Amino acid sequence: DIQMTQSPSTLSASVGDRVTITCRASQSISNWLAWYQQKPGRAPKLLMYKASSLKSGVPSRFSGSGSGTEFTLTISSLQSDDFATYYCQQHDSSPYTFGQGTKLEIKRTVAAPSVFIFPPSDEQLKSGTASVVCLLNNFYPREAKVQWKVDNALQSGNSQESVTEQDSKDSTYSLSSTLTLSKADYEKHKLYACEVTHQGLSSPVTKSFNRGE
Amino acid sequence: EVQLVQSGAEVKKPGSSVKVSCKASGGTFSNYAINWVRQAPGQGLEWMGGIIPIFNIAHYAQRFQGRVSITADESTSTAYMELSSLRSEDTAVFYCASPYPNDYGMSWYFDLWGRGTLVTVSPASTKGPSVFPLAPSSKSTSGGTAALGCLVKDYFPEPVTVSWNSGALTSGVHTFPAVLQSSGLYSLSSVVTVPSSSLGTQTYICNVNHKPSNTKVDKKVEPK
Ligand SMILES: OC[C@H]1O[C@@](CO)(O[C@H]2O[C@H](CO)[C@@H](O)[C@H](O)[C@H]2O)[C@@H](O)[C@@H]1O
Ligand SMILES: OC[C@H]1O[C@@](CO)(O[C@H]2O[C@H](CO)[C@@H](O)[C@H](O)[C@H]2O)[C@@H](O)[C@@H]1O
Ligand SMILES: OC[C@H]1O[C@@](CO)(O[C@H]2O[C@H](CO)[C@@H](O)[C@H](O)[C@H]2O)[C@@H](O)[C@@H]1O
Ligand SMILES: OC[C@H]1O[C@@](CO)(O[C@H]2O[C@H](CO)[C@@H](O)[C@H](O)[C@H]2O)[C@@H](O)[C@@H]1O
Repeated sequence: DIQMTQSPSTLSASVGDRVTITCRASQSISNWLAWYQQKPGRAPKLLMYKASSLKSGVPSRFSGSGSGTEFTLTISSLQSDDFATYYCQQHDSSPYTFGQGTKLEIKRTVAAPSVFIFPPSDEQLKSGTASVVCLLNNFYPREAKVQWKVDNALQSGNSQESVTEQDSKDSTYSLSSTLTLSKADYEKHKLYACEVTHQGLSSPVTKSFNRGE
Repeated sequence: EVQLVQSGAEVKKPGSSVKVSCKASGGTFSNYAINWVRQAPGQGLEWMGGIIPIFNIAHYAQRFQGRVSITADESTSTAYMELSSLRSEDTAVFYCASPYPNDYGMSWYFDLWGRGTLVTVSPASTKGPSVFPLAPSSKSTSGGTAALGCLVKDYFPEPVTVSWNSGALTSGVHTFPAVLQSSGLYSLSSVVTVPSSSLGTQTYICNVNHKPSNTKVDKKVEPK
């Protein structure tokens, strides 16, 4: 099949900026490349086809270039409506393949996350399960690492995290990580902690509590 | 009047099959190339296959061959995508898309897109959530700011709404995207940061509504 490679995976910019996204094909596809824009929870929208043919209705600031194996999508003067994820797709032959997308976000200064840890409530313990929650609030960039530790021992496989979309007011992100343990395991250890690693922190920040205070 | 109309969202048990429809009653049906593009939560777009109506010429992606059948019905100007032997990994939004219908070449990029059909694969059935407090405390008080919240656990299916103090508190509130747990039940948390000086004088309540199960819960969150 034809493998499509998009870069960068994430692009940070500001209104007014001129930005460029690239897409490479593992083999020549002539001018048979299309570009789509997609916003959270919405269906993709066609912007460009045949490499440089602008879809009727799409703003002039969007322009495409390329042929063969190298293509680019350019936005001459980024507007707020342009922050979204973009995908390229070769329409040369089946199977039709897509690049893995480029998320165009709003750039702001690096902000360390404010970290908070929440022990499971006594009420939930009656259900036989315990949920320990770690909140990373209002940070930037989005990349962050949360590590759970029980009695100084690293956890693995028993946690899931969720992240909000970039805040429309402060351009930050927030993330919640939840460690799930049986009531038995929970009442077997004392120290519960979530260690957070982020660009804005010179060293990992650890928030914790001892079961039963 | 040229649009792709998709069937509504669905909830499916593992092992079952689902058949999503996409109606394109505008223009000539044979000039469409009804393709199906899947998008799993947090993943990119994935082509599944497509078909040219009337001519009934189909093309399939290797990964779905054997499990998917794409068809078209001229009488109703509707195309279908049937995915069988559903698994948890199959959970995703399925889009139908097609080049704009020419009127009498046909390139396979997608002018038109259906709004998408979400198919959720879970062994679970409808169920209201349990709401537990995420209480403020020492390790929950960064300087003069405190964080508190509600853990809306084990409900099905989506969606669930959350408000604070019946909508009187919206500032600093973050309600995270739900996560499908290993159990096939959803879970999500809603947090809010407030002045730590207000914990002894202000009441904090999260209002959770789960229409699917007609469940309503108001949980007052207080420091432990
Ligand atoms: O169908 C596999 C094929 O699809 C591509 C995109 O054209 O990747 C898609 O499918 C993967 C499997 O579900 C997802 O991980 C990915 O996000 C999605 O774009 C090709 O890379 C792959 O060969
Ligand atoms: O189009 C029929 C032709 O397609 C193949 C795969 O190349 O099977 C596909 O079509 C069937 C009929 O809709 C589906 O049952 C099957 O899952 C799908 O891959 C060939 O086997 C068949 O001759
Ligand atoms: O994709 C539907 C389309 O495929 C054809 C062959 O090109 O028939 C295949 O699909 C049917 C639907 O599942 C099967 O009954 C048949 O055995 C299989 O070859 C067309 O006839 C049909 O319109
Ligand atoms: O879009 C290029 C790609 O489309 C195919 C059909 O899948 O041919 C169509 O597009 C061409 C370019 O616009 C036309 O010349 C042709 O008539 C039309 O069917 C592929 O052959 C080609 O790689």
